[PDB]
Amino acid sequence: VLSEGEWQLVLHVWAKVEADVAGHGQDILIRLFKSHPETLEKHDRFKHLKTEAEMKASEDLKKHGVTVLTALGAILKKKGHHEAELKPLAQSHATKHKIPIKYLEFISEAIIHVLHSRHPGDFGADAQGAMNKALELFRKDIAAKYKELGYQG
Ligand code: HEM
Repeated sequence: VLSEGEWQLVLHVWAKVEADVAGHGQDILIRLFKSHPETLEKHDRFKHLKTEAEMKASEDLKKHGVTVLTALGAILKKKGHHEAELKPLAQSHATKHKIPIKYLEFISEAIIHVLHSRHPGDFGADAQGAMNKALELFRKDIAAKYKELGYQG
């Protein structure tokens, strides 16, 4: 459980993300694919993009980034009351895409990295700790939903 103050820090930095969702999404996906090349293999339409510039020029990848961050933002804004938002995400990611919790850790790292890179003045230690807790809660709850669906990833 996050404190009200922790949620406020999470949502404060998220408002900064929302000033350019597309750009944040590109940086996050690119960081993810570069830091953990195995994750790129899950995306048939992307794993052929060979360089960072190619990734940045891909409208498909940019649109996907906005899809991912929009879903995450919707979850974060519920401040933990996110069953209705999390369930469909668990369903597709457990049963169709097959994304282990370890990969969710990978993208969480990429999110923290990009948020710090772009907003250091609004993403100090306390804000990072709050965001870390929010993403930890997200991963914990989605892991339980994964198991309900029979997926042990
Ligand atoms: C913050 C964590 C994440 C959020 C909020 C998220 C959200 C989404 C959304 C909204 C979609 C489109 C609808 C759907 O299929 O559910 C999607 C599709 C997809 N995702 Fe995620 N995702 C996350 C983490 C990951 C990770 C780490 C990977 C592994 C590289 C991944 C692999 C995929 C794949 C392979 C598709 C299919 C779309 C297509 O076939 O073009 N996701 N995700």
